[PDB]
Amino acid sequence: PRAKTGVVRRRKHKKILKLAKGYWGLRSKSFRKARETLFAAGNYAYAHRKRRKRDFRRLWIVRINAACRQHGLNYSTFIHGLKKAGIEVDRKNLADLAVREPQVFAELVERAKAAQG
Amino acid sequence: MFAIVKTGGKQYRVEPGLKLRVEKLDAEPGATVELPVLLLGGEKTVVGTPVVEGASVVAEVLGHGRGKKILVSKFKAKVQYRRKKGHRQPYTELLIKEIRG
Amino acid sequence: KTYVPKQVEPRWVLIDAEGKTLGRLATKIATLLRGKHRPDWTPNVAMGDFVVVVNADKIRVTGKKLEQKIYTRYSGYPGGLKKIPLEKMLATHPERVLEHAVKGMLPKGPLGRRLFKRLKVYAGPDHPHQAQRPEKL
Amino acid sequence: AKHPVPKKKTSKARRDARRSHHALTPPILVPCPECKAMKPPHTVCPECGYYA
Amino acid sequence: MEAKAIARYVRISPRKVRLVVDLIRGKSLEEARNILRYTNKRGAYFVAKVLESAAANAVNNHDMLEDRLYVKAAYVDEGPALKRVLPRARGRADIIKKRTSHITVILGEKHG
RNA sequence: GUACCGUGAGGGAAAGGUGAAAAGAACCCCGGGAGGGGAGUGAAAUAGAGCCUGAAACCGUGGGCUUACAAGCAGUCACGGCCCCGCAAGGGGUUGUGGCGUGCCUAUUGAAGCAUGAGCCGGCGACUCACGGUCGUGGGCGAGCUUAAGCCGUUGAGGC
RNA sequence: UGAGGGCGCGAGCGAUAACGUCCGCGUCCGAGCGCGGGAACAACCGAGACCGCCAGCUAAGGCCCCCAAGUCUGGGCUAA
RNA sequence: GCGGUAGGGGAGCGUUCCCGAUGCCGAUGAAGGCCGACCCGCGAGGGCGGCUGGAGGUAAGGGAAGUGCGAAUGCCGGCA
Ligand SMILES: [Mg+2]
Ligand SMILES: [Mg+2]
Ligand SMILES: [Mg+2]
Ligand SMILES: [Mg+2]
Ligand SMILES: [Mg+2]
Ligand SMILES: [Mg+2]
Ligand SMILES: [Mg+2]
Ligand SMILES: [Mg+2]
Ligand SMILES: [Mg+2]
Ligand SMILES: [Mg+2]
Ligand SMILES: [Mg+2]
Ligand SMILES: [Mg+2]
Ligand SMILES: [Mg+2]
Ligand SMILES: [Mg+2]
Ligand SMILES: [Mg+2]
Ligand SMILES: [Mg+2]
Ligand SMILES: [Mg+2]
Ligand SMILES: [Mg+2]
Ligand SMILES: [Mg+2]
Ligand SMILES: [Mg+2]
Ligand SMILES: [Mg+2]
Ligand SMILES: [Mg+2]
Ligand SMILES: [Mg+2]
Ligand SMILES: [Mg+2]
Ligand SMILES: [Mg+2]
Ligand SMILES: [Mg+2]
Ligand SMILES: [Mg+2]
Ligand SMILES: [Mg+2]
Ligand SMILES: [Mg+2]
Ligand SMILES: [Mg+2]
Ligand SMILES: [Mg+2]
Ligand SMILES: [Mg+2]
Ligand SMILES: [Mg+2]
Ligand SMILES: [Mg+2]
Ligand SMILES: [Mg+2]
Ligand SMILES: [Mg+2]
Ligand SMILES: [Mg+2]
Ligand SMILES: [Mg+2]
Ligand SMILES: [Mg+2]
Ligand SMILES: [Mg+2]
Ligand SMILES: [Mg+2]
Ligand SMILES: [Mg+2]
Ligand SMILES: [Mg+2]
Ligand SMILES: [Mg+2]
Ligand SMILES: [Mg+2]
Ligand SMILES: [Mg+2]
Ligand SMILES: [Mg+2]
Ligand SMILES: [Mg+2]
Ligand SMILES: [Mg+2]
Ligand SMILES: [Mg+2]
Ligand SMILES: [Mg+2]
Ligand SMILES: [Mg+2]
Ligand SMILES: [Mg+2]
Ligand SMILES: [Mg+2]
Ligand SMILES: [Mg+2]
Ligand SMILES: [Mg+2]
Ligand SMILES: [Mg+2]
Ligand SMILES: [Mg+2]
Ligand SMILES: [Mg+2]
Ligand SMILES: [Mg+2]
Ligand SMILES: [Mg+2]
Ligand SMILES: [Mg+2]
Ligand SMILES: [Mg+2]
Ligand SMILES: [Mg+2]
Ligand SMILES: [Mg+2]
Ligand SMILES: [Mg+2]
Ligand SMILES: [Mg+2]
Ligand SMILES: [Mg+2]
Ligand SMILES: [Mg+2]
Ligand SMILES: [Mg+2]
Ligand SMILES: [Mg+2]
Ligand SMILES: [Mg+2]
Ligand SMILES: [Mg+2]
Ligand SMILES: [Mg+2]
Ligand SMILES: [Mg+2]
Ligand SMILES: [Mg+2]
Ligand SMILES: [Mg+2]
Ligand SMILES: [Mg+2]
Ligand SMILES: [Mg+2]
Ligand SMILES: [Mg+2]
Ligand SMILES: [Mg+2]
Ligand SMILES: [Mg+2]
Ligand SMILES: [Mg+2]
Ligand SMILES: [Mg+2]
Ligand SMILES: [Mg+2]
Ligand SMILES: [Mg+2]
Ligand SMILES: [Mg+2]
Ligand SMILES: [Mg+2]
Ligand SMILES: [Mg+2]
Ligand SMILES: [Mg+2]
Ligand SMILES: [Mg+2]
Ligand SMILES: [Mg+2]
Ligand SMILES: [Mg+2]
Ligand SMILES: [Mg+2]
Ligand SMILES: [Mg+2]
Ligand SMILES: [Mg+2]
Ligand SMILES: [Mg+2]
Ligand SMILES: [Mg+2]
Ligand SMILES: [Mg+2]
Ligand SMILES: [Mg+2]
Ligand SMILES: [Mg+2]
Ligand SMILES: [Mg+2]
Ligand SMILES: [Mg+2]
Repeated sequence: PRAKTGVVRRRKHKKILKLAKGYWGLRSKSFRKARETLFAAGNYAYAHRKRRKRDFRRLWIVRINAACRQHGLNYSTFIHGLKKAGIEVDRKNLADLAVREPQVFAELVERAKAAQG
Repeated sequence: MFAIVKTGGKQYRVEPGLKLRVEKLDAEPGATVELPVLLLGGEKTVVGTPVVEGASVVAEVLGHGRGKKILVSKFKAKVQYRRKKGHRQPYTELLIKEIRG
Repeated sequence: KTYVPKQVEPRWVLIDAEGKTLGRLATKIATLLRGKHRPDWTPNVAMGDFVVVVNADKIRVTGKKLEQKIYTRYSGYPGGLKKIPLEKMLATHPERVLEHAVKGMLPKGPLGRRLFKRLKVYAGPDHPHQAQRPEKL
Repeated sequence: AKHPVPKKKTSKARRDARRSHHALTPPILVPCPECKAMKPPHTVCPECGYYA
Repeated sequence: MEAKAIARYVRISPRKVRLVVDLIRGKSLEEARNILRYTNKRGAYFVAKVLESAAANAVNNHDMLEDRLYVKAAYVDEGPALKRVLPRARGRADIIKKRTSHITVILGEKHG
């Protein structure tokens, strides 16, 4: 019993090519270049899925430090006081209160200040 | 009134009555689940001792569901190593109601 | 979901340069060019302050720097590496040094050049009086 | 074959970018005084004639 | 309405005639007639011929008024090229490609 | 065993496909023809004659998005604008700015290597079978177990 | 599998040269060019990545701007 | 407990062919093709929906291999 390659090799190829669309040049038309670029893309995606955390942490931290420096202290003093006050509150992100409702942010500044020392 | 709940190992801000996507919570498909985890308030309620000792927030478990598929794809060149996984981090959509803290 | 700042409003500032040390002043200025001072910080949109500097020829600097610091600049031609001391730089257009010091501390991306455009320096003083002249120090 | 040789296959984008100026210009014409038909300037043409 | 006409299997390089086809794209019938009439190219012949035949088809088969039709669209594709053996130095033998092109012109009513 | 190659012995190919029926498109039209546009035949002409189905590279036409102070293995994550499917929320396409990022295989102590191999696409392509061993393994039998050639039978029927 | 390699340590050979050479103990690369620091830098510092999160705390290294975090506090030294 | 090359082990996917076939599916349209933002599986893959195409296809459960290609300055053809 013989079995040619048949549909198979095309189907598989087509599948990979389906992801390739959007890419520049042969890299999206040719199966081979498509495969390679898809590999690199997969790895980049996996890595940046961890990068996203660091990036957002940093952005938040900058904003927090800015609005905190509006009141008189720096981010280091802020977190020292806040963690010393007992408020394990606010996954740093939720200090977005710098933007909306900055009054709450100010009361938090005080509660950190007095409990700092 | 503004509110900070900490569930699924993560802290979300919450308005009185709004649809929210949270980590899967083992409960009825459509009953009520208070989140005793709650921080702050609309008219300011700084949570000195980590959790506010006298507040809460009520929500309805709207429904369970699966997240859209995310392909993970490890590949280390020169040594023909390739791995491909599909993934769908499940979740429950909470519907928030009363803010009786 | 983190706050996405909508269409911002510019904010002009007036900054002196008499007696100010080059480095530190330039650094705070750079910090002001980006929106890093404001809680609406967003690295991909650039919405800092219109920084304006006056009396640039009055900038202090420690040590024998005046005579010893050398500004290099190179044309494609062989031996084209030209270099001019800070003394002569102050002899001609002086603000060039503040501009150098600031640009060197900006993000290398295009928006960095944008922020660089949003920066005005003179040594008179006086300036495009315009509207806003909010002094800080 | 000998001495110089293209190290790489020219991308289609680059090719067409070269072809940018290849486009043709329409032939310049003016209506003749005799007939209604079109003529190229400073030249005489059939289905017509001339003066002097 | 629109009216098509296609001259296929024309023994000439497509890219060459395309320069001419692009010169009349979106023009009045009279306009195209004059332009092709005074074009210094070889493709001018075939393109203008299929153009005229196209106008004829338009009026005689799709009762449009000739007084106001135009080049609604026009293009040229590659026909099955002709490979021909060609001698060369030191015994090497390269093959030439006498290509060919399918020319297509379609017209339509002025406006409404 | 032709074309073609070789003085010669010899070498040695490609190339199958309309439709049930030719009913193979009269006549009109443009054209020197070629080729088309009607009309007509047919279930279908996207079955129009190297004609069933018509993939990929490759070449074009129209459209949506986008670019001419910008440094890039061409992707990725993020937010934003324009465009589009949808009551809703959402989703598809594109890419502006920002963060990050030294192709694939091979050979290697070691590669992003200025080491090797691939222009691109499609199809062919590489751990088998026979007998004899060896452990494991699913069963039949057990101090026993099993037949080989062959003969009888049948024509995918087994038995001696 | 039987070309191994770098680093630290103890010797031989060389010249108390070598990104040299040959052994001994350990280590890491190799097989971890996966992750943070050392500007970039297989094997030096930190640390063993099943997957997802716009949660938290630490490591080396750092906390003036590019670039996250003290132009922190207290006390001396250096003028190149 | 789960980095991983050589290597060993385990569990699966698809292609052709046979039993299941005097069967069942197929003009109310088989195989193949094109399209998808839908469904299921960790994955190879299976399924559904629209379009094309025009006569074949083969369950559940088993059986047998000319059985899976991206590279060999691979072979044939097509086209840059
Ligand atoms: Mg094969
Ligand atoms: Mg894209
Ligand atoms: Mg953090
Ligand atoms: Mg549970
Ligand atoms: Mg209920
Ligand atoms: Mg290798
Ligand atoms: Mg290997
Ligand atoms: Mg998102
Ligand atoms: Mg100084
Ligand atoms: Mg300059
Ligand atoms: Mg860049
Ligand atoms: Mg300027
Ligand atoms: Mg183009
Ligand atoms: Mg004349
Ligand atoms: Mg055009
Ligand atoms: Mg001619
Ligand atoms: Mg002959
Ligand atoms: Mg001979
Ligand atoms: Mg002969
Ligand atoms: Mg042959
Ligand atoms: Mg037939
Ligand atoms: Mg006809
Ligand atoms: Mg004749
Ligand atoms: Mg039909
Ligand atoms: Mg039909
Ligand atoms: Mg025939
Ligand atoms: Mg057929
Ligand atoms: Mg066909
Ligand atoms: Mg065709
Ligand atoms: Mg086609
Ligand atoms: Mg635009
Ligand atoms: Mg410039
Ligand atoms: Mg770069
Ligand atoms: Mg537009
Ligand atoms: Mg992009
Ligand atoms: Mg832009
Ligand atoms: Mg980018
Ligand atoms: Mg070797
Ligand atoms: Mg070299
Ligand atoms: Mg070589
Ligand atoms: Mg070699
Ligand atoms: Mg190779
Ligand atoms: Mg080569
Ligand atoms: Mg290759
Ligand atoms: Mg090939
Ligand atoms: Mg074997
Ligand atoms: Mg053995
Ligand atoms: Mg044995
Ligand atoms: Mg067994
Ligand atoms: Mg048994
Ligand atoms: Mg047994
Ligand atoms: Mg027994
Ligand atoms: Mg025998
Ligand atoms: Mg025997
Ligand atoms: Mg017999
Ligand atoms: Mg019988
Ligand atoms: Mg040996
Ligand atoms: Mg040895
Ligand atoms: Mg060696
Ligand atoms: Mg040895
Ligand atoms: Mg060793
Ligand atoms: Mg060692
Ligand atoms: Mg290590
Ligand atoms: Mg090795
Ligand atoms: Mg190891
Ligand atoms: Mg690194
Ligand atoms: Mg590094
Ligand atoms: Mg590192
Ligand atoms: Mg250092
Ligand atoms: Mg250094
Ligand atoms: Mg240490
Ligand atoms: Mg998982
Ligand atoms: Mg701790
Ligand atoms: Mg140190
Ligand atoms: Mg430390
Ligand atoms: Mg300091
Ligand atoms: Mg100090
Ligand atoms: Mg100090
Ligand atoms: Mg000090
Ligand atoms: Mg292990
Ligand atoms: Mg493992
Ligand atoms: Mg190996
Ligand atoms: Mg067969
Ligand atoms: Mg059979
Ligand atoms: Mg049968
Ligand atoms: Mg029918
Ligand atoms: Mg029927
Ligand atoms: Mg039906
Ligand atoms: Mg149908
Ligand atoms: Mg049909
Ligand atoms: Mg079949
Ligand atoms: Mg089948
Ligand atoms: Mg189908
Ligand atoms: Mg499964
Ligand atoms: Mg699928
Ligand atoms: Mg599928
Ligand atoms: Mg289908
Ligand atoms: Mg039949
Ligand atoms: Mg079967
Ligand atoms: Mg291969
Ligand atoms: Mg190949
Ligand atoms: Mg070839
Ligand atoms: Mg060629």
